[PDB]
Amino acid sequence: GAMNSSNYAELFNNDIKLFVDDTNVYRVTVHKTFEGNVATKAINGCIFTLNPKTGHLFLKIIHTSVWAGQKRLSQLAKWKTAEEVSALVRSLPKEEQPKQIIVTRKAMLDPLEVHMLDFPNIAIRPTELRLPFSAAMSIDKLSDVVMKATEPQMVLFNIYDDWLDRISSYTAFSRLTLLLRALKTNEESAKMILLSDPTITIKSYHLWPSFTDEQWITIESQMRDLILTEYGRKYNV
Amino acid sequence: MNTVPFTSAPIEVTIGIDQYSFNVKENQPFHGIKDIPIGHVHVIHFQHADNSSMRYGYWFDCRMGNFYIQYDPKDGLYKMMEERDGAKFENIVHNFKERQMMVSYPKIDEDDTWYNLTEFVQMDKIRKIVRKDENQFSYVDSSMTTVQENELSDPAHSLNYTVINFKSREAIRPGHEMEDFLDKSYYLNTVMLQGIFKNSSNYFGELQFAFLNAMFFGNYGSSLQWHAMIELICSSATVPKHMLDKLDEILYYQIKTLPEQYSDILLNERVWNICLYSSFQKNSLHNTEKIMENKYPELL
Ligand SMILES: O=C1CC[C@]2(c3ccccc3)NCCCN12
Ligand SMILES: O=C1CC[C@]2(c3ccccc3)NCCCN12
Repeated sequence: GAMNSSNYAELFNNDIKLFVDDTNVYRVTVHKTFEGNVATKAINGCIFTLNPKTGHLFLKIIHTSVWAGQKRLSQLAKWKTAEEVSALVRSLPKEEQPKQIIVTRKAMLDPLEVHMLDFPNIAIRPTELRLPFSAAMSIDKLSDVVMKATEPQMVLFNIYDDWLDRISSYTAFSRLTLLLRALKTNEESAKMILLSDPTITIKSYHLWPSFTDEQWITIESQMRDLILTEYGRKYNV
Repeated sequence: MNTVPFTSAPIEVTIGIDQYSFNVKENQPFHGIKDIPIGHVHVIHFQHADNSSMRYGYWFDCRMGNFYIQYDPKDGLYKMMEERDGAKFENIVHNFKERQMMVSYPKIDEDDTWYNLTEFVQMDKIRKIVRKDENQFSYVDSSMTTVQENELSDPAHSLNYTVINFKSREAIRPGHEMEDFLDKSYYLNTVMLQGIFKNSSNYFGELQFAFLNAMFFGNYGSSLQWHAMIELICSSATVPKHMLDKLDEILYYQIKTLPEQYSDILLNERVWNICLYSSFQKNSLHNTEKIMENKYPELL
């Protein structure tokens, strides 16, 4: 059924699974026209497809040309997501194909179910969690490759860097969600926390800085802090 | 006009004949139903007084044989049988009419209700849905499940309605996933009408038969089938004009006839609200929308 707190541990077992987030697929800026009406200008987007056990992020960049001449783009975006996820599954060897795909928004369930009718054994599941994957575009290297794309393109990233050398997939995905929740609540503050010390760098082939274990505990506490703060500033507590 | 005699009425029972019904008391001198209009299928149905559980009954067409009802005290129900001896049958019916031991099929002359509910229903198609080839009539009851229900368990006692499934490879052409799921015209017109049903009359016949089994026996799988066939038309952008006009008439008379106290269980809020207000055909069912809004405004 649905994925929730009670079955968070299933994410880190040995059954291959992928999260799919479509929030950033169809992105626009809203602006005024010369006549004073309002119009939208689409910008590049991405599908966020993530194996939570391994950290493998299949980032399919959605170039604005896919919207040209199309109507009802918010609805098309869900079907385009489903088409691209189906194509990715079909491109993988059978032993790498997921047993479950978990969608972060219930509106993806029917589009994905229909595109995957050929795979009756792959379970398509919703979740009760409010996961912060929309903030993926606040990771600078991810945003940069999306915005520079001039054509459709799949780009492969390990979203956990080398963390699995030192920590478990439950602690890694837990850290990723903490960093993304922070970035979603106050991007500037979160990025300040992550980068304030110039001596901790981001390796060319990584997304996040090269923190020691001890530094990660400090960082995590600071992110643990920010999210309560901005909660007080918003809610006045 | 044709007749279905009864051997006797040993148990108290409510007897239905099409949309009519009457109570018969234990061992009352009842010997059947006369003046049944020729040219239509009919259904004779039963609900025992002791056990209102299990409504059951028989679809039949008097042009296909001489039929009678006889209680079976072993199996505990009123059974339809065929009499092959024509002289024996005529003699029996004539004696029962002389002693006036039969009720008359009580059709009012203005009233086209039964025609309007069975316009496309043929006995030959009923017998393909209800498989029991050694009889010319067909038994249905409240509990029989459909072939699609058995896929989601005795195959011989099932209702073999045409399986409709909107999220199936049959419904969805490779590479037209969004198009075919949001506009079911391909599935309606090519798969179902051209491919399986051959014409709209057979489609409407199955739809009408599913409604009637839902209404008379409370058969849940039949209700599911009726709603699915409505939704498939309403969710298609391209439907022939004559089909829409006929669908409006069909549903009008079904809604008109449905028992008011059963609307809560026999009408699916989601399908009806989608069909009348959100679907491609939301503006094409004027008669049906008008009777639905005046009779069941709650459901909507
Ligand atoms: O970790 C790995 C393994 C290979 C991979 C990969 C493959 C698929 C999906 C994400 C990542 N390619 C380059 C990125 C890092 N790589
Ligand atoms: O900030 C915190 C406190 C709770 C949490 C956690 C655990 C599971 C899911 C999300 C967050 N514990 C370990 C990871 C860091 N965490």
